[PDB]
Amino acid sequence: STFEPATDSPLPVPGVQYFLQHVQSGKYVHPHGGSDMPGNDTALVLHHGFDEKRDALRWVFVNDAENKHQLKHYSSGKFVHPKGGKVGKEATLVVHSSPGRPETMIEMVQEDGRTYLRHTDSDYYVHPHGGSPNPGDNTRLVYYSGYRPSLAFLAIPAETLFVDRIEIHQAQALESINTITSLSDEHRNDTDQPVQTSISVALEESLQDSAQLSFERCFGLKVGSEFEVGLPLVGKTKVSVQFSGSWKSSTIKGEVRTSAVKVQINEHVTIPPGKCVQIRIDTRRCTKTAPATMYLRTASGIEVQRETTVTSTYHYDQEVHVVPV
Ligand SMILES: CC(=O)N[C@@H]1[C@@H](O)[C@@H](O)[C@@H](CO)O[C@@H]1O
Ligand SMILES: CC(=O)N[C@@H]1[C@@H](O)[C@@H](O)[C@@H](CO)O[C@@H]1O
Ligand SMILES: CC(=O)N[C@@H]1[C@@H](O)[C@@H](O)[C@@H](CO)O[C@@H]1O
Ligand SMILES: [Cl-]
Repeated sequence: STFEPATDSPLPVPGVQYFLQHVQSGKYVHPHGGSDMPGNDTALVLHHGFDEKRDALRWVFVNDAENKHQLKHYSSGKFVHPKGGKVGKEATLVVHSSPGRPETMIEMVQEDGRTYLRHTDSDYYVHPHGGSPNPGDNTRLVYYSGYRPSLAFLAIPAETLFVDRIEIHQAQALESINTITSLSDEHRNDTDQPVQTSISVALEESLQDSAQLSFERCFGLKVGSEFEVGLPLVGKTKVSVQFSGSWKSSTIKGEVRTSAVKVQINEHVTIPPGKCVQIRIDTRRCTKTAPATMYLRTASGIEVQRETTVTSTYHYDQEVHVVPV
């Protein structure tokens, strides 16, 4: 299915760079005038303009002991304040070189399946001035009571992270074992002497290993085209998995490069006269689900975290028997 920004918008991770997009208009959040160093009391506006290389369009959510629920302009380090210093009806959002306070708190929230910018501990949300679902370029953003779907924002990741590790939460780590039983053709010796007979089985489709990372909305982070992580696909022993997807994916597919079992079976069986045999392959499959924490690093080595669900199918043991028919 196609990425649907209204149902799939991720909640931003604090300390990571984001672009902010007004979903209904597709316009981005800019400082008015587009400077990398906006002046104090410069309004936040919506503008169709977009360039991934423009640091002036990057925003960072902050939530720490010194800055509780605040929003920072990346290129300037200025915070997003209500003009005049307290949230109220039609208070313009501005950048200002001063720390946030309780009466300036701003965060992205999920309400009825969409993400909005909200003044924490209030019913004031971020609206375009005039309330249009399709505001004109340079329309200022304001605080106003209540929300409606046309006010939704999408936080688009604006930097590339490294996936350092994924740690499974074993308290909810569930393994189901299933035997996959595969039979060759019947081979009969219709001669009057014992015959050594070549019997082959192809199991590629049956014994496909896989792993997936799943998210309720979407991964929401950029980590490059592929990344490798060790995952405990059966018991505690880590297996190398290569994942590839996009920040927009709700399921990131992983490849297991090293198979633990055989997918081509070639047996040489002595069949007595008049007798018929088959090769029987029994392959143990571990289907595993576990909540997990992804640990990612910024280029400067700041650690952030993302919850996921790890699902995997792994064929880990195999037996081959000659069975009579
Ligand atoms: C070319 C250029 O930087 N133009 C910018 C535009 O992209 C947008 O940021 C706007 C916000 O008020 O300020 C300027 O017009
Ligand atoms: C000291 C003080 O409260 N200053 C605030 C500043 O932090 C910011 O909120 C600004 C927005 O217009 O309003 C005032 O100047
Ligand atoms: C009825 C209506 O759409 N009213 C809107 C209001 O909800 C809010 O968006 C405001 C922001 O300036 O613009 C208009 O007044
Ligand atoms: Cl609406």
